[PDB]
Amino acid sequence: AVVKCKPTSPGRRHVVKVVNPELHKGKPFAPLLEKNSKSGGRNNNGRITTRHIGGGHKQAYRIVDFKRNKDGIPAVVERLEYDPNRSANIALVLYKDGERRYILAPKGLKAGDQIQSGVDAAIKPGNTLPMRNIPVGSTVHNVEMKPGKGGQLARSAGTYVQIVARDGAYVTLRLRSGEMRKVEADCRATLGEVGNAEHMLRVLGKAGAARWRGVRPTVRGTAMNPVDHPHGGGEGRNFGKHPVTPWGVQTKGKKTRSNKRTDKFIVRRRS
Amino acid sequence: MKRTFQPSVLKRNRSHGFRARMATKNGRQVLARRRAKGRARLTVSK
RNA sequence: GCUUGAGUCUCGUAGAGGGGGGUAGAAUUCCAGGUGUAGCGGUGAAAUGCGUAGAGAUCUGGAGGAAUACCGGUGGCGAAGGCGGCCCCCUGGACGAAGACUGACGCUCAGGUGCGAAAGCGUGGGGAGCAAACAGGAUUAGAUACCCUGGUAGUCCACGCC
RNA sequence: AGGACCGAACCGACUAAUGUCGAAAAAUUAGCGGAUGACUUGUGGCUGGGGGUGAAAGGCCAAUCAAACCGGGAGAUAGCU
RNA sequence: GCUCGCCGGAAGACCAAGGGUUCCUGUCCAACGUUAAUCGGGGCAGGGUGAGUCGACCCCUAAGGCGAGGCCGAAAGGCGUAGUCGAUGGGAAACAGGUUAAUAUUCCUGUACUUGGUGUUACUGCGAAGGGGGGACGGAGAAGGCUAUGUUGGCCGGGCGACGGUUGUCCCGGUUUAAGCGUGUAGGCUGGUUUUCCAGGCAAAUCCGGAAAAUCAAGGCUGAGGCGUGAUGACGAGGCACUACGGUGCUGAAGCAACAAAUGCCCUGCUUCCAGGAAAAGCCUCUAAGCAUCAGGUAACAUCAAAUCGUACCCCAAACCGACACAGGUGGUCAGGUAGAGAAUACCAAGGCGCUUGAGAGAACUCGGGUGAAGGAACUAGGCAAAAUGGUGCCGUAACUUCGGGAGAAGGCACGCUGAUAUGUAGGUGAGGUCCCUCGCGGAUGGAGCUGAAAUCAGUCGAAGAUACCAGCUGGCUGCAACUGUUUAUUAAAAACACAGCACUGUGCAAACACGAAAGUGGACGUAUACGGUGUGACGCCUGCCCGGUGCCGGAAGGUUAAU
RNA sequence: AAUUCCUUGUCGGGUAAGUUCCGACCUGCACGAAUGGCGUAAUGAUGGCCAGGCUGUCUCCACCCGAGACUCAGUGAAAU
RNA sequence: CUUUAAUGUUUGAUGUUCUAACGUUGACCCGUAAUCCGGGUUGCGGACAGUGUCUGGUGGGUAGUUUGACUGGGGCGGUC
RNA sequence: CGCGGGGUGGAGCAGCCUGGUAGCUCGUCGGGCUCAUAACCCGAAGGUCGUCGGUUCAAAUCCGGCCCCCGCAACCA
Repeated sequence: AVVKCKPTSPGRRHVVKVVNPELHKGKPFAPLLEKNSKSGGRNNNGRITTRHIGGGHKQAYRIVDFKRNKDGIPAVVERLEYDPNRSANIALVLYKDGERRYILAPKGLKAGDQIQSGVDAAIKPGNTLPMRNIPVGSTVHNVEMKPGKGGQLARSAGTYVQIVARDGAYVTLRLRSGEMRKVEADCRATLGEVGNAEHMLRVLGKAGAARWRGVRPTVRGTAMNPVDHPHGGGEGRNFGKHPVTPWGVQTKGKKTRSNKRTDKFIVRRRS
Repeated sequence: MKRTFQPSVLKRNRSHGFRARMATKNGRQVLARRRAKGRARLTVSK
């Protein structure tokens, strides 16, 4: 749930937390953990490729089951644990035979709800099944792009794709950006919509809030010198140029849709 | 103030060491010049 | 004490009363393709606009949001504002029937509390149609009006406020 | 609980005096700012010259930066002294 | 040597780093020391660094590096898999005392511990580059139980004291003791045990995990400190004995209690919140391919081995970094008494020092400061500098506001000492006695001793009771910026930048973008509630009109249109 | 006005006296709605102004305490 | 010569389908305990994609340079 | 000081460029419509083209002096 803090300290007067009481208050299942040493926005050659990335709090990487290859085996969700790497709540379920795994928790998922994957599951949120079994009009998430890839679509907080039609082999998914995508019916998809939908209201309130998250300050081009950015220069706030990126490419409305092989899958672009 | 040189022999041998030189091609050119010029103190050592 | 005030219980009645969760058909707009061809829309008249890049007309399919034709009536319900396509669940009020029970428990009611169309406001979605403001075209002595083509907010949904 | 308050160590460097061939190739003294945070610091690695890095001053990259140092073109050229 | 003066959370005592004999002794004085110098971190010669338990080496990982093949690139070379390196991290084991001119947890005395080889005896199935457990982990906050340590008292020893008093409530010094072993507490964590079964753990599994039951209620893991023991031992103040007169030899009483109490230990705890907090090995355990009169493993005992390297000295500085014996800079640990909230500060203990030019003079003038009649910013660019306010408890506190603040607003009152309430109260700790017991480090009860605020009343001293150091100037109006923060290291700290928020826009993931000739990576082991770029910069009320120029987006019928 | 050249614009307050400051008038040389506009509690080693307090800043400097300066002995530079 | 119908023939421009080039930063197995990579199965796309050569376009992201003289100092104006 | 543009019936603006011919709207006058005004409909008049001079077949126009108005510039220490 969403709650607003009391304006005691300057920088607390705008802080809004997304408090959730059902989050497990302990350490996760160790055998599904491995370090996630930060990159700092640096490549193999050490150069800084993506800027604004550095610092932040040290977090351990959890292992999430996106593929769901364990078929015909019931599972019982034990606790909705928190994950630092994503914006969605994860659920540590336990299979009927005795194996524990993490999966992205949907919206309507309480402690103890029975879920199972496979090609013959019942229509219930959390269940995974290939799209040629899902009813037309239903809504799913964690959609597997290529058969066996694992899952690429709708994986963040409150994210969900809508199955529109089934063109025989290909099934038409109206994506989250309002874009019509084509994908094969062989791919699996998990029913329901991803939980923790209050992420949109979680305002950071203060400057340091972005720092421990990993975000680094962004310096505008209007402040820099002409030698450091295409913009900048002048004796007192003089933009006067057509807005561009640090490398000359004109931003603010320039399409970079260049893959060309995936044009056969886009039915309607994001309008 | 802190004059620009606060030594630590480990980092010294990691940057100007014999093997730190011999490991690369450019380093091999250096010692070629150092031996040709006949300098006794080729690298930093003890 | 009593009972003709009031209230409660037993059996039923009619209903857009309210809240929550689903579904259906018509139409409009847009998109896609085919058929096919020079005007379409609009008005007192005309024009801006759309259209030979192939519209409108027409057939099939699909995506959508919103309102519920005929039934419908100075008909019905609730204290009022107000509320109607249908289905399920929860739930309120009023009235009739033949009796019993408690025995004036009552009527109103400053301050106070609650509910309270539309518009408007904050946060998050949605956005067909309609449509503040706005622009253009006319009318006009002038038209920042009435008329016409578009058209943002809003109108719709959830949680609060006024 | 707090980028909370007063205030040492620690870090920083606003005012003035002294200093300016200084004790010191930016320090001292008397007062200052932050001090549970975007804090500070040790050890060890990574990013390099039209490149690096930058809470962006054209600042910093070994007392040198609107383009570092070393060596080679090279005894560059100089209508100038 | 006797006084004086200074630091004393340092100017003290120890390490890492970094230097490299600067350490110690004898001797010498030209050169070095900003002066002299029989002195010295200077010259010469000699001596000194002793480890199974400290640290490195070694076993094992992080960032990251090198990299068989391999991919890729004119060549050089780049990246990277198996691996192998790489601590500032994790992993076995020692403490007290004595001794030297200089070294000692290293040598000696005493008492212990750990990892393995070999062999003997008694038993038993062992065995992986494979699995599981463990190792294994965040910030902050408060509490409880202790210790280091300190004070007092008792006791022991010495003194009874060069100007008045001091056999007494007097004075001074001392009152030290570990590792290990046993006991296994305060406290913390967790329901144990047995039988059956199973698509789980790349194969297997008796171990882990899960799913059904039975029986009983506790068992177990972990744990500072205390008490014994170590220890009729060492040490120990002061005497007794020889002086090369530096010190050595010998001897040696008391050695307990109470209270106060840490940021140290239990605590690598518990609670709470969020930004959700290494890896692998050693260790334990289960088995595979196999090997089974074996080999190995467990326990006990005997014996052997524990190698190589550093170890001196300095280490907030005359030895490191600054050309210097340079007012600067340098990470970690221990850190006492009184006053005090305190590691501030003042004066001292331990210990270490007076800074390597001095002696007179007491002019101008310069710097570091004190005081200053009357006036009180008239100074001046300007209250810059100085001055002044300054602590604690309580009283009292505006405009305005985002209802948190503003605020410690402003402005006031009492502050010493003595006695009394009380031969030191409320409170804290807490022995002896009494009782019980699932008998130990127990619980109730009990209250001596120890210890000690603060409030009130009364009396008294000075001009002044926060008397020193220490320790806010306050308020009114208003511009800019929200606020903390960052920046021109070495003239600019700000109104500049950052900032959460908001918007636009690009990107459907082999994503955009970016480094890169390429491969490959970052983005992200994330995926539209996400990521990149641009702009403005909390919040409140809002954010108007224009598509001519330019850029950008969409659609292509026509004209023009390169190569071919 | 961080913007107004002209200009010390005009009026009012503040002062014995106000080219700066505060509140208005609009004659906006040449403000203006994300190169954001207008306000805004709190904050600021920030800009300007005012009052109180307190003082050697000053009217007008006087005395005194120390480190140099001066003299003697030793060592012994520098820019030019 | 023009309008033109059928056949043969010649190539160009599109549409649809297929699998063998190729892609495969999809799944599985082996080399091999290895998420690089190679080979082999299978699925999905598909003569696209991508690369090379020639070529038109955009292009201060980037590089090498130009940016006159006279002038009662230069600039501006004027002139040559 | 200099450079560019402009001065057209009563007013605001075309036309000049590349010379012979002056147009648009409002306003004005007269009539009509209405009871009267406006608006509206019909008809018509009105321009030394700032001033002077030169050049030309011909000057609103080309060139030059002058007056007025508008804009820029009037800068570097």
